[PDB]
Amino acid sequence: SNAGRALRVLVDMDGVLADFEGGFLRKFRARFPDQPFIALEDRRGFWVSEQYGRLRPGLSEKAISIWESKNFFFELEPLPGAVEAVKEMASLQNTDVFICTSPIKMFKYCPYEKYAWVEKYFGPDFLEQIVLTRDKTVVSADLLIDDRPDITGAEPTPSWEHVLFTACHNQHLQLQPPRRRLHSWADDWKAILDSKRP
Amino acid sequence: SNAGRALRVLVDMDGVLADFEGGFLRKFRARFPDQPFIALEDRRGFWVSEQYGRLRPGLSEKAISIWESKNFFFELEPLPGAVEAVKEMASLQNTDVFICTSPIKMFKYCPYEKYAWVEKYFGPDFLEQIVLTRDKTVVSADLLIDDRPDITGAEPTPSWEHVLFTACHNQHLQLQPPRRRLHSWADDWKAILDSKRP
Ligand SMILES: O=c1[nH]c(=O)n([C@H]2C[C@H]3O[C@](c4ccccc4)(P(=O)(O)O)OC[C@H]3O2)cc1CSCP(=O)(O)O
Ligand SMILES: O=c1[nH]c(=O)n([C@H]2C[C@H]3O[C@](c4ccccc4)(P(=O)(O)O)OC[C@H]3O2)cc1CSCP(=O)(O)O
Ligand SMILES: [Mg+2]
Ligand SMILES: [Mg+2]
Repeated sequence: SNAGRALRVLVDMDGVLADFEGGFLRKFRARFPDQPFIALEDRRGFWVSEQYGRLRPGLSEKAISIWESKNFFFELEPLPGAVEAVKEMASLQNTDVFICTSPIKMFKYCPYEKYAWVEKYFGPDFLEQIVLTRDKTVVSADLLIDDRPDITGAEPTPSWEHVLFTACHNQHLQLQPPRRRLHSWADDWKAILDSKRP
Repeated sequence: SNAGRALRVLVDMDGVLADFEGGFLRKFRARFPDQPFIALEDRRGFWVSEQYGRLRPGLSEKAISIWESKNFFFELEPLPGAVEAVKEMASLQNTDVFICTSPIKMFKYCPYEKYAWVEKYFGPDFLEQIVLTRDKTVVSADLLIDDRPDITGAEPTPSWEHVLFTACHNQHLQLQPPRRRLHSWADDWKAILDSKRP
């Protein structure tokens, strides 16, 4: 809830609120049943298409066709606990929450579907909290909760502390102290927020 | 062009790059030919529907229906000089340009059409520069060029200097020193940028 200055938290959409990896695998197997695939536990590296490309020639292009398809983003399921956690977080005194998400380059469906997904799970009033950007470094905040290990852009010294949200692709990564993780929404996100408050 | 830290400039879309006011009036007159309208020179106040609502009962709702319609955003014409200026600006050494735009609440068409409009006038590579947000105060930069007089949000002390881009609705407004204007894209935008450089 708005403040003074409230603590400001940026929450990533794909891989944090919306299950991109699981949605991808389900749709990939359904469309391409005779192709090999990567079980979620075996995912390595941020870029799904790069791992698929090494598995068999042509699979990178087939992987791409999944996320470029209509309804891919809209039909993603929420991660367990994500809706409940972010609704609670937004309701806290002196706490402003933004959903900070990078859309894919193919813009026909993705931006629209991300607004529609937020309306669906968080309601109309949460639409005011959406920031779409390919550069999260130019968005100022106290915290950024995001599954991508390397978050870079035009601002060499972002104001936020990046808290790494665990995903299968990043789960084995050793981080440089004092970088830290949110292991899932069942993990103690309120302690992380409280650590940044005056 | 990217840097160190480049000077960072946020450029508004509606009323700065895209002619929202002219597009609105043209489509309003075409759809509602028997209703009274507001000539552009006579526009007062940021909110078009508020002025229309005072003109005749029911006109606020008719005005709204124009911007909620398919192709409203996509078919906006660029302001004179806007495309040329922003292409030149983005090409300058040590200068990063973002298009920082607030979409309307009705999300069916507007976000998509804004990406499509940028692709059309600036090309595919400029899509990486789009930031969609209802709160521009949480976007950090040196400058924000925007026709709205009152730009507020979660951050009480934005990093940018807001340069007021002239529109008929704001042209008579006296600003509190040291606030300043860009009167049109024919005006000396490079001098304003240079004033913020080290
Ligand atoms: O975790 C991911 N895993 C993944 O495999 N992809 C695919 C889709 C498509 O996205 C991009 C992408 C790159 C940067 C930002 C967003 C998407 P594309 O738009 O095609 O360039 O990258 C190649 C592809 O890779 C994309 C993501 C990023 S989701 C956005 P955020 O959570 O970082 O906000
Ligand atoms: O200059 C304007 N003149 C104008 O009459 N309108 C209408 C459309 C619709 O937009 C909103 C609007 C409010 C804030 C931000 C963006 C749009 P709505 O989405 O319906 O709440 O406000 C009421 C309506 O008023 C909207 C604008 C803002 S364009 C966005 P930016 O240039 O500030 O980024
Ligand atoms: Mg992510
Ligand atoms: Mg504007």
